[PDB]
Amino acid sequence: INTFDGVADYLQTYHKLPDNYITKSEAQALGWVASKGNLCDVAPGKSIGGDIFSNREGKLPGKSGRTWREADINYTCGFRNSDRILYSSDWLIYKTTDHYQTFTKIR
Repeated sequence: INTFDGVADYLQTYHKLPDNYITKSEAQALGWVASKGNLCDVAPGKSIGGDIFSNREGKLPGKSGRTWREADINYTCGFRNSDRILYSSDWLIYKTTDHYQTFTKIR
């Protein structure tokens, strides 16, 4: 489960990310070196997902008590790509395919 549609349904259907996701910190603990693009060598079949996404720029809709999280989409080993899914604690789902510059609602 690593497609935009897959993960969105999943997030709304189950209220968590699918088993293939791990956080950055979690990843570093297993030997992931961002500079080497080695996530698949140290954690086969996993993607970075679940971290808190600051929304400093105020690009995504704010609401007191609403927390945003991100997850990588379409990852297939090597260096991470520019696709991400963004989901709020009240299950609003946005997408970015340009490294968090622009967002469009998907759920």
